[PDB]
Amino acid sequence: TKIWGTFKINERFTNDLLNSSSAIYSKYANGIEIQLKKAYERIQGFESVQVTQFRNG
Amino acid sequence: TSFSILMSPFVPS
Amino acid sequence: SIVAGYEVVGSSSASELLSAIEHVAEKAKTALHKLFPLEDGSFRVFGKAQCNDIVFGFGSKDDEYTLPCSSGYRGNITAKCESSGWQVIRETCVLSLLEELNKNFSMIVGNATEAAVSSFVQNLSVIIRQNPSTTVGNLASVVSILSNISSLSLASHFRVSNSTMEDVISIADNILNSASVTNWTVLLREEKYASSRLLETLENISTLVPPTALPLNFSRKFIDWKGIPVNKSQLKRGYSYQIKMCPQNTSIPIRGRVLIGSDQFQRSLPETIISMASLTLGNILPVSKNGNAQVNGPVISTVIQNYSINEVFLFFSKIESNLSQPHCVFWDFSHLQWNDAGCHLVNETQDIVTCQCTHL
Ligand SMILES: *[C@@H]1O[C@H](CO)[C@@H](O[C@@H]2O[C@H](CO)[C@@H](O[C@H]3O[C@H](CO[C@H]4O[C@H](CO)[C@@H](O)[C@H](O[C@H]5O[C@H](CO)[C@@H](O)[C@H](O)[C@@H]5O)[C@@H]4O)[C@@H](O)[C@H](O[C@H]4O[C@H](CO)[C@@H](O)[C@H](O)[C@@H]4O)[C@@H]3O)[C@H](O)[C@H]2NC(C)=O)[C@H](O)[C@H]1NC(C)=O
Ligand SMILES: *[C@@H]1O[C@H](CO)[C@@H](O)[C@H](O)[C@H]1NC(C)=O
Ligand SMILES: *[C@@H]1O[C@H](CO)[C@@H](O)[C@H](O)[C@H]1NC(C)=O
Ligand SMILES: *[C@@H]1O[C@H](CO)[C@@H](O)[C@H](O)[C@H]1NC(C)=O
Ligand SMILES: *[C@@H]1O[C@H](CO)[C@@H](O)[C@H](O)[C@H]1NC(C)=O
Ligand SMILES: *[C@@H]1O[C@H](CO)[C@@H](O)[C@H](O)[C@H]1NC(C)=O
Ligand SMILES: *[C@@H]1O[C@H](CO)[C@@H](O)[C@H](O)[C@H]1NC(C)=O
Ligand SMILES: *[C@@H]1O[C@H](CO)[C@@H](O)[C@H](O)[C@H]1NC(C)=O
Repeated sequence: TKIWGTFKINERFTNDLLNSSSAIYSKYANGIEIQLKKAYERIQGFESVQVTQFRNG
Repeated sequence: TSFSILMSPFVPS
Repeated sequence: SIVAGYEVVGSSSASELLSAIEHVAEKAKTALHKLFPLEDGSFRVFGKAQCNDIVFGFGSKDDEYTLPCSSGYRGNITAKCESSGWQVIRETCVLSLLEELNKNFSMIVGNATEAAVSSFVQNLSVIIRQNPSTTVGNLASVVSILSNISSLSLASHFRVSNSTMEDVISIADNILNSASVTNWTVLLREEKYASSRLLETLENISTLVPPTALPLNFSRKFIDWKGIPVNKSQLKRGYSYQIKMCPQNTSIPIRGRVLIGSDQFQRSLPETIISMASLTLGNILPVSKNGNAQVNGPVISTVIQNYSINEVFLFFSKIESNLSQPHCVFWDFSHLQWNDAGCHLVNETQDIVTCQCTHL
């Protein structure tokens, strides 16, 4: 079972967000996954949450 | 000019 | 600004896991707002990725993502999530060397020589031969550059040498690859005339090859090109032009023929009779969508300078089967559509369709 979610962060987009190996991608992915994990951990059946994409939208 | 043909599929009724 | 797309994997059902996330969505939103500034109303959770792709990503209906090009190419790729995946709407990815060559030309249009254009076309031929990826941005550029050369050589009465006409054909063969039709379809969504412009540029350039550089024959994989000089021989046999193209999806070769009787050469013979044919052109020359018709034959061209022909016979092989009602048409550059004014059907064999047009 996989559920999707998106949100907009009021900052400036950078092409390093399109590179998963970039430290800028790692800073945002870890920052988002940690807070979402702390919020979704008490949900029954929860397994993992992962940031998979970053866009200029 | 530049020539070719156009063909349509058979439609019953 | 920064759209963050993530996924939540769970062991419950799609409706139960969803409902559980929405009920703590404001507690996850308040945790993320303590690390990053979030836009109001941006937090949207959904359990169905209508479009999901490695190139772009996942998104909902009508979502549109614009991403940059890759290495060597300059521009952007735009796509909108529809019911059938990420449809690319605007792709402006142009090779740097192609764009760099396009930018040297802007300094040459002023003082241009016949030898300068020939070396430019040659530099163009090498760039496409070395990097054969016909991206939509390339297709739009090559069509543009070739048309700027054609219009420059026509407006200067330059002469296309026989090595230069070979380079144009090589360029044509590369961008007329059967693997370029999908990208050609994307280009026509924006520049609905680019395929017609390529055909008009090829035809205009062919008129500039002098009789001294003929006969000349360039039979490639996706385009054939034959040009001959005229002598008192045409008053006797007439003009004949045959092609045999073998695509991969048919074991039978797709044949085409132009027959001009010796009676049509009664007036003062012109100078050169240039003919050419291709199969990919049939798939990139747009047909009316309201009609269920389609190009089921090789696009055949024939150019004679300062000469009007009142009767030309054309023989077209049928590529696809189960199609009926053959319709002899020519490509109208003015109205940008197939047209049947002057062309009538003579006879249809189980294999080829015979046409007869009152104009060439
Ligand atoms: C019709 O258009 C499409 C795009 O709209 C054409 O696809 C383009 O093909 C280009 C060919 O050069 C390619 O250029 C770059 O390709 C290599 C790097 O790309 C990788 O990384 C990309 C991420 O930025 C990624 O998009 C790409 O492929 C992804 O997408 C496919 C499906 O499309 C997936 O199946 C893949 O798994 C992957 O996810 C690659 O992964 C790179 O090697 C190229 O090198 C150029 O520069 C070199 C010198 O630097 C030079 O030596 C060489 O000759 C090249 O010119 C180049 O940087 C585009 O990235 C690609 N477009 C997209 C969106 O991927 C398609 O080819 C065209 N149809 C044709 C030509 O028939
Ligand atoms: C991401 O950046 C690193 C920098 O060390 C680079 O090595 C890597 O190739 C980049 N990713 C891609 C897909 O090029
Ligand atoms: C378009 O490409 C340029 C580089 O060619 C890049 O700087 C820009 O961010 C891209 N635009 C988008 C919306 O990705
Ligand atoms: C001509 O074009 C090439 C690439 O095609 C590039 O070196 C530059 O744009 C030009 N070179 C010159 C004028 O030295
Ligand atoms: C390319 O540049 C000009 C024409 O664009 C030509 O005179 C020159 O010889 C070419 N050189 C190379 C290396 O392609
Ligand atoms: C070339 O001509 C076409 C129209 O004939 C135009 O679209 C284009 O801007 C011209 N110039 C260049 C540099 O492509
Ligand atoms: C070009 O070469 C062909 C041989 O393939 C020849 O028939 C033609 O006359 C040549 N044109 C000139 C004079 O450059
Ligand atoms: C078969 O290949 C030809 C290429 O010459 C193409 O025009 C045609 O659309 C193809 N037809 C099918 C059914 O694949």
